[PDB]
Amino acid sequence: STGSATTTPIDSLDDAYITPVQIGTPAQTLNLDFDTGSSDLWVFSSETTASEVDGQTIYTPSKSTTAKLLSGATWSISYGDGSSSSGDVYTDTVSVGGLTVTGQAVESAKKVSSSFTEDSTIDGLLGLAFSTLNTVSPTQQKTFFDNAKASLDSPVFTADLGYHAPGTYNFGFIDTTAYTGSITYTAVSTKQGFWEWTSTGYAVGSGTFKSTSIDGIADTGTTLLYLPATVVSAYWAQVSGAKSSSSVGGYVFPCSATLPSFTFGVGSARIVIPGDYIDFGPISTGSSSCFGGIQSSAGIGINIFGDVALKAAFVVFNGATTPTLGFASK
Repeated sequence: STGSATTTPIDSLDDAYITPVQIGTPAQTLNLDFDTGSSDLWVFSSETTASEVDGQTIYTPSKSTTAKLLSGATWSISYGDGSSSSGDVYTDTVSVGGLTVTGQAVESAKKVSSSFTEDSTIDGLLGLAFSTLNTVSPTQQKTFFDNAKASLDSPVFTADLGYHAPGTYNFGFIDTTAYTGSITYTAVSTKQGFWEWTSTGYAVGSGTFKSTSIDGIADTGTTLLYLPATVVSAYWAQVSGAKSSSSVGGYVFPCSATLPSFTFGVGSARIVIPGDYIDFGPISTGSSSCFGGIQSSAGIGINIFGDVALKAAFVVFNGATTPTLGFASK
């Protein structure tokens, strides 16, 4: 089997992407944030505290003839950005782009933190990291991809995120028309439960490539690109007027600037992030200070190849017995 679904930016900055997902019988379609940095599939629901729902579409398990309460199971997740959610668990039929999994754990939110309430466009998350990170207790549950894997034509999914445009998540096949050149594969460590790999270096604009190992994770659920302070300082030093602002929370730059590209290495291959992709717009409405899309990881503990980086590539998440990541230009 295969599946293919369009993913759409939630706003004009590509802050996140939503993909329609069919849950239950008859189908309830919710727009979920596909997240290669976590491993829970959770949804706003008829159980979510009413004051914490503000425009999201909810899953109502009582209206699904295939929903079953997973007795005794609870979940609670805290994400790297300080947001969180928790609740109980149903199993139900979940379909993405024509690919159907029966008995998928659907984690129903009883509580969500403010940033989720404030994002009316995101009805939940669909985790695509390794199932070892799933938070369901006392019996950890499998991700949608893990459940679908055996049925797929090939045990892979691909992320083709658009710049200010829709893109595609495919399951079970590699669309050879969706990228240019060849796909370069690189080793993955699953020891932390993430799609963790090592970039071979970077360049700023037309500058020379610096060969240096940069360990980080491919995280579709993170908006920006978070890299070591040395790398980030070298990037922003090429933008007149750019500075790190403690009050704003990162590097900012004059909105009148033209940003240089940023290149990252994948083995001997190179992925070029155009400068435009690094512009996240005014820090507040009407400001001439703009927020940068490349930021320091120094306070995180891990480097994060978020959407800024991933949207410049066609990315293969290869879930073979020894997982690997593939990157192609497009």
